[PDB]
Amino acid sequence: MPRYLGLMSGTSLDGMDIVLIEQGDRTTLLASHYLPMPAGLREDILALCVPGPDEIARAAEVEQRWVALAAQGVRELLLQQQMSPDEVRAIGSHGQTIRHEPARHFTVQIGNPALLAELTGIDVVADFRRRDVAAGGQGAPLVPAFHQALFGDDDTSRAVLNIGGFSNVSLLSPGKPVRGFDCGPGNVLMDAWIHHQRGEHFDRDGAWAASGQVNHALLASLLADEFFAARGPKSTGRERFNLPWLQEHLARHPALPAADIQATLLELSARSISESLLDAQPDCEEVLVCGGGAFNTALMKRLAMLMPEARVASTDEYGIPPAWMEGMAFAWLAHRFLERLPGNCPDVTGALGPRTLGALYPA
Amino acid sequence: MPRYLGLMSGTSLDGMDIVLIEQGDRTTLLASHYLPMPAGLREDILALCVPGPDEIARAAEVEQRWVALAAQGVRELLLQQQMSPDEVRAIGSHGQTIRHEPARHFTVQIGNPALLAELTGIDVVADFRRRDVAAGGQGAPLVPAFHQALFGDDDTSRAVLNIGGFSNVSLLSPGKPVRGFDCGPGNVLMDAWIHHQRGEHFDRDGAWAASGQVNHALLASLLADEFFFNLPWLQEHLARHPALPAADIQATLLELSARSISESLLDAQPDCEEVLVCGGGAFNTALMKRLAMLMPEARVASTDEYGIPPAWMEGMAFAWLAHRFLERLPGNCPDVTGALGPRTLGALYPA
Ligand SMILES: [Cl-]
Ligand SMILES: [Cl-]
Repeated sequence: MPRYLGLMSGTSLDGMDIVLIEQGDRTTLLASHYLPMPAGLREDILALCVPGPDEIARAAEVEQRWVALAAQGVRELLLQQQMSPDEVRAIGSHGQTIRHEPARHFTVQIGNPALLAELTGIDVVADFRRRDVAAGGQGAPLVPAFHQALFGDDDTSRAVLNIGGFSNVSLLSPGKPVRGFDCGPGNVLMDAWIHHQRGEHFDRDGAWAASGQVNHALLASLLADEFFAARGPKSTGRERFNLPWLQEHLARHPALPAADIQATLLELSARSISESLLDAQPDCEEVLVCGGGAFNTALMKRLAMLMPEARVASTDEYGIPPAWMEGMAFAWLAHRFLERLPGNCPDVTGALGPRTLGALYPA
Repeated sequence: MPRYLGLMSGTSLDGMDIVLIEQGDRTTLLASHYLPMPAGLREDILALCVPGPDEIARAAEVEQRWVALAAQGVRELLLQQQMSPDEVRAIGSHGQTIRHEPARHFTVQIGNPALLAELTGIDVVADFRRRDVAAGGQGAPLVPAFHQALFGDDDTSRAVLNIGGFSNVSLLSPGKPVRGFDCGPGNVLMDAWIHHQRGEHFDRDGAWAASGQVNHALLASLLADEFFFNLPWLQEHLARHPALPAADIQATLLELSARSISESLLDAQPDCEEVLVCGGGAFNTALMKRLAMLMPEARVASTDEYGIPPAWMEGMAFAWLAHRFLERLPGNCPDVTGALGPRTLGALYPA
């Protein structure tokens, strides 16, 4: 049964996930491996996420460093697992998104797959989003088909919910097509605030949020954002959720304590998920939570509250650690590419139809 | 007998070349197609070849336009030839280079291969240079292996010379492995000068050059470069000596290219019976005169004489490179590129 590596750096950017799966009758996780990303690499990536000078050269240099790190992680994992590269059929590389502009019909992942193949000695499948975009799609999210393969059940209406930077839900309804969409903010505003305020990369354990007090007025002005009304195919904020967007809202209201702002941001995520989810699937029996936000104890409470009809739990309860779900999916996408099975869900992305996603860079 | 399309921007960025080959026991050219490149697109590509603002967004939009054009040409060619896309195994896409810095270990060719796959319904193999550069190579030139496969001969010592911007040669000597290097400027300076002077893209048939007179003081100053190439570099050399007629500089520029070719080529392959010229410089009658004289003991002619039109050489090589990818055969000559060893070049974007 073939083995794959999945390689990603998400939108949180503290490091690189590497997973090893076996794709037999089902997808089995064999091993996991996390590397820290140097702070400099994280900032240089974030410096490419907004328009700037000399981007071609800058991106090429950044991408060399990102690939070097990935290959390093792959080497460490294989050695530690007593495995040779020849035991791995392919790497599925998510790359690093520096610009996602589906409305301008483009998405940009860097991560020089050719150099990744050179360094690793393993075939690499990368560049998964662009075929979806070329076919009129949003290029995202790409995890629903994997989610469906993992948790596709006729006996239960399930929502698979990834809380990364942004929140995306896969709606698995018995006797129906797979639906899904980015619900909006996950950790990203909470990351942005504690970063601006104190220089921390994220709010660990949602602790600083926990200390604060939700501001019902500010929350109402955030949830007032028209974005939430937008339905159907949607990816990574139809209103780019950022700190300039937040600060604009803050000034209008009275001066609030930072901790309260953090508590409000937490409630915003909880609320926007609940309502974007139940609106599309009121029948939801189970919410399977993955991504970093699955660790946020407070956030996980509020989801359970706001969705009383559904059982809300980490994917750990269904035998898949939440930290590794996205990487496992990119390993799976490498499999789908090699088998010429469709990677996208056209009803999720809004593409014209099913497509083979990715490109093969052979070792 | 698989069939492949080869795609690339043409000479002087005035259009796109598309070729259809059959890869049997040898490479056969079935058909050729040329599409003009809009002036906007040409200038927008050139505006990305130097560092500037908002490149990632600008490059995304330019490559959408470039891929739309390529696909338009593919469609035109296939209908005109009464062929289905299902008859073509793959497109080999050269893409469009906007930045080539092997010194900094990168090379950047745009051309959204997935969009091309989407629009043509044909598998695309692209991004040929990056694996060679990943392996410590220069990522160029990639045609030596093709030239060997095409015009390899046991009896004749050949030089296959491509005169694009720069003049790269493939030295085909019986019994020996293929060699290659850049002989200095091809059309790059001659295009740059008439562009600066008159806003023309190129000097057609080297007519303007042929109206002028060579300047020794300049020619010698130019040939004194330790390489033995751009507009500022030329104007620096111009400013030393006194005012000179534009046609004479253009004449001088033409001779610089001829001499650097003649001298470098004969230096590396003294026993050169035949020089097979291809690319845009092949149609520079004036330059082809001088080359014949400055290499008197060799037969100097375009690849037309040996069965393949000089215009389509490069496109045919990229179709060939799609073949090498799918067969998992090496596409580089690591002795020419400086790569660590043989590598399969490119990446497959399936329809
Ligand atoms: Cl995704
Ligand atoms: Cl080349």
